[PDB]
Amino acid sequence: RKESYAIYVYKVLKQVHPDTGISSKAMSIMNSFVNDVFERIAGEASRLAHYNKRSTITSREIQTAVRLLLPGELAKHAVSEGTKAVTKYTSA
Amino acid sequence: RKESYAIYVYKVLKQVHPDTGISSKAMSIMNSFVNDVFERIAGEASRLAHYNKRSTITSREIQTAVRLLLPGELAKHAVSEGTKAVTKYTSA
Amino acid sequence: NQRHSLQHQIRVGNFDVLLTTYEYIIKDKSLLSKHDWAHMIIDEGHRMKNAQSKLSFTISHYYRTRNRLILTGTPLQNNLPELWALLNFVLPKIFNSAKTF
Amino acid sequence: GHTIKDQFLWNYNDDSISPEEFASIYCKDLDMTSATLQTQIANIIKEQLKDLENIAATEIMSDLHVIINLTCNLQDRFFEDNFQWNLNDKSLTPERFATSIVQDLGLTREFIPLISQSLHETILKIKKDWVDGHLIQDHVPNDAAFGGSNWCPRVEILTKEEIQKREIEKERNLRRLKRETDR
Amino acid sequence: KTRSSRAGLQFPVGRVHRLLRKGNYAERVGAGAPVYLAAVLEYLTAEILELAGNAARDNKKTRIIPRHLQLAVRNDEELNKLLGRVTIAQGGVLPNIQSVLL
Amino acid sequence: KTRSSRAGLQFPVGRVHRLLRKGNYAERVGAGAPVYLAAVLEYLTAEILELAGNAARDNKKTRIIPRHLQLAVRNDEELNKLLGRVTIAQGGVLPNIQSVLL
Amino acid sequence: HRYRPGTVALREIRRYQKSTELLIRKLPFQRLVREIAQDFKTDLRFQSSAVMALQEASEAYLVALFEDTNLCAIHAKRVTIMPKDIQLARRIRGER
Amino acid sequence: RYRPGTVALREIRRYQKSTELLIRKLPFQRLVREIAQDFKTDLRFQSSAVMALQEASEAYLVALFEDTNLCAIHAKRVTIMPKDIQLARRIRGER
Amino acid sequence: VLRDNIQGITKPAIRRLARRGGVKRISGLIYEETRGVLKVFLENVIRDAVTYTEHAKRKTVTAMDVVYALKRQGRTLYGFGG
Amino acid sequence: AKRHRKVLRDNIQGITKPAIRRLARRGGVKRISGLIYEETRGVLKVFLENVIRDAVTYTEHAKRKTVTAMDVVYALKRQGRTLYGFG
DNA sequence: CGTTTTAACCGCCAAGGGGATTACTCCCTAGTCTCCAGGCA
DNA sequence: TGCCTGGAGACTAGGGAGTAATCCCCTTGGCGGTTAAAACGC
Repeated sequence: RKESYAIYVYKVLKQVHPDTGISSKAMSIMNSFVNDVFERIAGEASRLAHYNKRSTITSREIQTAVRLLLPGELAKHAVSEGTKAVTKYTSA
Repeated sequence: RKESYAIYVYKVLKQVHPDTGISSKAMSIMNSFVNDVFERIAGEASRLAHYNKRSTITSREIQTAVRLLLPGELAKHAVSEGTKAVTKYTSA
Repeated sequence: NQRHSLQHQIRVGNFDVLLTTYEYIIKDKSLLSKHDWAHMIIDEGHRMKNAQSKLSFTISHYYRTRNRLILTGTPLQNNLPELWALLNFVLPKIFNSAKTF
Repeated sequence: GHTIKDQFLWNYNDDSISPEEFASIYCKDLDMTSATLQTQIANIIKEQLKDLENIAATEIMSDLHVIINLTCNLQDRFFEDNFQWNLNDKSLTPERFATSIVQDLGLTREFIPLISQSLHETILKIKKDWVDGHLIQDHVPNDAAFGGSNWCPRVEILTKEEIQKREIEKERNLRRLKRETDR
Repeated sequence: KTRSSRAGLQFPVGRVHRLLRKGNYAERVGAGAPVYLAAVLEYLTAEILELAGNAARDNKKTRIIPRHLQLAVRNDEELNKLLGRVTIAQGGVLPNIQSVLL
Repeated sequence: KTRSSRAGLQFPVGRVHRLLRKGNYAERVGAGAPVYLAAVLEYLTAEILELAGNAARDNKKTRIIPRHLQLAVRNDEELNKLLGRVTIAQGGVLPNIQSVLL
Repeated sequence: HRYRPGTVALREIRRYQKSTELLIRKLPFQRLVREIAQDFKTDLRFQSSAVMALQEASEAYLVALFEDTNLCAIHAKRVTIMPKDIQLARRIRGER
Repeated sequence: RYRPGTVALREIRRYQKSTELLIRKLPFQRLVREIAQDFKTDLRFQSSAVMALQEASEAYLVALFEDTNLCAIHAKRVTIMPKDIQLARRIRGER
Repeated sequence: VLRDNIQGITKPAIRRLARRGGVKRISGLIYEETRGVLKVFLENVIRDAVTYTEHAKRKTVTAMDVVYALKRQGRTLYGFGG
Repeated sequence: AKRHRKVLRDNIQGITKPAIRRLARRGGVKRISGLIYEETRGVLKVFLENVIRDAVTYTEHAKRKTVTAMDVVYALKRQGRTLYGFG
């Protein structure tokens, strides 16, 4: 097997645009972008938890990470959505 | 207790010129430089061992990190010193 | 330009035999594939060897004939790695059974 | 060499002037009369109509409440404001609400045909998603128990310093907001 | 019962949590960090995909190509600031001729 | 008995080993890698202090000040290329006259 | 029928900025990559994806540097890039 | 009055020889506090933090002045203009 | 309450900075541009430092957080920590 | 010459003048001087030298002899320039 | 812009060499406990 | 100079790393043919 973010990006695209498709090259580019953002946020949260002498990566660490990396509006909406997701995860 | 490379930098300085002194500001500068270089080399070696799916940081990883980070002659001198050091550590 | 002029002059098929090369079979497939063929003869059959080659694939996709003649001065390579390819090119006998031989 | 920018409401339900006579007088007034300009005007205000003729405030018959957050700009002292507006109400027309706003504040007369029009456009947007998933959740800005430290959300101030970035910001917000409905 | 459905997302919460665990970023990982990270990732992906779809529809194309991704990331100033140091293969450069050269 | 004495270096290999362990850089760490890294750091600090002492002796000073360290870093092209992005307190880089702006 | 200089240049600029085709041939760039890698280690193999990524990165860096030197030349009230323009661009970028 | 250009050279030599601070403490501290009031109110600052901010500001401004000086030299100009700084920040990739 | 303190940075300060940088002649319009770029740089650095402090549950900005912010934007500052 | 063609064209000359011309046209340059070619060739040579050295070090650390695409991706990512569409 | 040249691109032929695999071994480092002297106040 | 905790030594083991066995696919080197691209000149 070989794991990838292809089907998830495809589902998001079909949920935002039901007509327009996506090619293999664009899918690989999107997967690389997702991996880059993931590793950026992970390293940010890791060094943030290290600066506070902590050892548990929690929602606050990822929130600070996205507030530091994503500039301006891209931050705000994101964290809002994030909070929303968190709240929904507390619902079930 | 707090840790610092002050005494070690002082000893290294005394092993080059015993008459030349050093100020507290320069000592803190050297300590911060040591910390920054150590963090750089450690992160480089960690990501190198991760690229090879390894879980053990060995002398080869640090050697590759030094050859990637230090430019030219510095890198050569560093790797030579490291080899001599590990040889002297394995001899005893 | 001379090839295009010749193709234009004979675009209606006012010819008896068309003699071309594999390079012209491939490059000019956009014009020659429109005509149907009944019998084809290919010389230097040793280059046709690969069944998945661009030459054989182009021959298959461009047109379909009933009689196929292969001429060559020496049999397939000693190790006969693509003998089944020549067999399928010649007759539909080993096409569906070559994998077990 | 000069560009023209303006807004106006048509009310196409009557027929006393055509999109050609309006341009015939709008360019004669500006004294930039040109056949290409009159045709350019009749080539833009007709598509707006045909695109918006399908949406009318009739047969709504639904007590709907929405937090209208609009922003106006007249290339000097632009402003933004958000309040509670109840659909399915015919007593208060946006023109009267605009006259009230221009009367209470120290605003020139030219702001009356600016806040009303931009408000109608919002109404059309509120009616656009009404043709589909437009369920009205209890969206409140403030209360006391059922359905106030300060009125920081409820602001009608005017600002000279341009925050000329809302166009992308609103589109950024709107695109995510639309996907929020589906879940 | 997958946690993505509980949280209401389309991204794999379990895969993100596993990548956070085996990535040696820390010794422990909470339960809200994976869902939060997946939310940020899916928001960014949805924004980029929406912009790419709009760009493709403007170019009357129904299949997104790297050119559309480049146009969408360079038109929006926010993503341009975010991915300014990142080059995209087969994306080219946006057409921009100087006034002194026209 | 300290392992640094066996290796022959003055830097504490035990401290570097502990930092690499509790630094969450990997799941396991070797035994020769801390000694190697300590030797690299010792050589780097030796070069820096040697150049700083040379600069101080050139300026007729009996102590090392941040100005001497800055001069030693900016003079050597190798360290300049290595330390190009880092800024150091007590700045100023190189006294130089431009031949075109006399 | 001849055109005055400058118009065909603008047409080519528009054509190249519109398209995304590669402006460097595959085999010469691959041979140059192999020659440059011979100096670091001999008898080294190369995947097609590796040389393709190298070509893409090189073209991206080159077009970025060309945009920068064009801006630098326009700052000098000129329409001709010069070696000193590229040198100034590389010195300001810090990758000298 | 000397010929314009010699006091400039003397100041160049003096400031490149010295290693002192060029920005006063209190104005920079007030500016930092004013800028920090926007992101969060009722904050406090340490002297070391303000000193580090001042050192970083001085280093960045000296680097930018070197870059704009080179840019002005390229345009056959001994004087610097705002367009030079704008070009420097555009080439650096931050404008 | 502090507001409109950018005037604290005065023309002699910018002149001294330019002399340190090697500038021989400075136009009168340079000061505004230097003040603006200084304001935006301080805005970015102080925003990052305030985020660091808020994450650290502290009420006092420290030099360590300033060093971390400079590393985030990308630069290392010796002599103050980190 | 009938004896031999005597062709010794260097490998660095593979990137020819029209290639650099197309690159400059894509970059937005109207008129190009005649000395730009050698300068950009040297710049490209230095950049390729750096990237190839980094990729060779990366692939040698893993004891492999084939320079893969991921090695070049990591080499580019190290220098602060991430490339997409290859891994 | 023209005219002359020629090397790049698609197509074929052959081979062998690392990059993949899986299976077995093995010893290095992660602990855990017990001293202790180099490092800190 | 005095004090102590991080560092060091001895014992245990298991899992990651080293080494052998296996094989095919990607690569390398070369040639044919065509022609759009590269070179030289005014």
